[PDB]
Amino acid sequence: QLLESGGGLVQPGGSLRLSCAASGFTFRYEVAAWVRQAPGKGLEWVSAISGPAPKGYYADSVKGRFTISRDNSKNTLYLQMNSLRAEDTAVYYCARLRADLGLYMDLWGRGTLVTVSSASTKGPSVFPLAPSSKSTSGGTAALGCLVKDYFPEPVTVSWNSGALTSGVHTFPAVLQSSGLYSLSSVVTVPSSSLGTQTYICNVNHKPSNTKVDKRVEPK
Amino acid sequence: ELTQPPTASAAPGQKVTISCSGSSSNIGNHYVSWYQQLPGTAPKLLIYDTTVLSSGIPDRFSGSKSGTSATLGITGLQTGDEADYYCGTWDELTSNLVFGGGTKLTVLGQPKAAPSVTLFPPSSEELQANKATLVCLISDFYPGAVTVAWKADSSPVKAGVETTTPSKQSNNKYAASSYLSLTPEQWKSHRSYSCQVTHEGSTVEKTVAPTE
Repeated sequence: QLLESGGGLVQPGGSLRLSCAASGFTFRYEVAAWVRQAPGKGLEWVSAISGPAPKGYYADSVKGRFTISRDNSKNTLYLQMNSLRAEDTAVYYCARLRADLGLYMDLWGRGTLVTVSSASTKGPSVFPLAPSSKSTSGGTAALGCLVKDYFPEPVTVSWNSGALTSGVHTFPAVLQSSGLYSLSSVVTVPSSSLGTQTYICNVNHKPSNTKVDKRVEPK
Repeated sequence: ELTQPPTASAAPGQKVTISCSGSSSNIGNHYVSWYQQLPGTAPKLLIYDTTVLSSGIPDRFSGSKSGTSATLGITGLQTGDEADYYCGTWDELTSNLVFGGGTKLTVLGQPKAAPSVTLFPPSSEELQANKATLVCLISDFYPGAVTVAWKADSSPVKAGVETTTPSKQSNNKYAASSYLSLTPEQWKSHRSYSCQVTHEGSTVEKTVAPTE
């Protein structure tokens, strides 16, 4: 699998270098591509780069402003994004492009959100949503984490470092009238377990390079 | 320069087709590829070189090309097929890889589900930091149309109310969140606060008190 990093907040007219590491295969001997998807909107190709040398092709939207490259060592694909404006606000995926018969991308990365906006990065304030024996109990007790007043998107939440997945829903974020985001992540657990089991939510905010491990205890 | 219908609809076990319409400069000449994007996930290759199924894709999925129109075929429709579907090819007029606008595929006749509502009061930590957020979380409901109202001693409260768009879960049910931001004083001032979740005529109201 491919994995992208760099995604975060940049001001109008600002610059950002996105990274994409290949955990298995090499980047130097495969045609690599960047695709972006603006919130609400569909897929849009950005750039492509062939194996031999750093001679890249760019979409009409990004030509000049964007520069694709790869560090020939340690399978690293870069995308230098310069002179950014609001229209460039999107999730950016690195991927392998097959260009023998048809042009298509068969390997995709998870993606990383780039946000172009005149505002400041803010790390989240994480608060525990403690389980009770009333509103947080419907046959099985429910507990969570409140991830409040952060910018920009995204944040991701696992539980007990991914050891807890069944019962987990991480809800969508909402942009508050303050221009800051809130989201929650609950897990439903049998009421009997509460006492014994230890609950840590692993809140990840890559845009501010912040990770909060919050202990949710029975109140 | 690729065009799909924004939405497609059919019932479980039925055959649904998503047309991708173009010109001779793209579909007519070049090889088409389809992509499947499930909610929150990255796009996944469905079909490459017009007809060939990607790894793990069942034969239920088929790729066609009749003139300037590429047809994605889905037989024996299952709820797990609910996704956004994108056609991709090369357009000759331009010098770039193109995508269709995308087609949202809804599976009809899914069972109605009453929402599970959980209301958490402000945590100790937040009140120590001189803030109060009531967190109302709504899960496992269908269809995706819910409204969240807030009461303070059975009086409607509008200030501080922030509600998420209801979003599809991994199991095709919908999830929403609502937040009532308060000062620690406003929280402790009132006897109770209530999260009123309305779904398909019926209302689930959960209450929390500052005097637990």
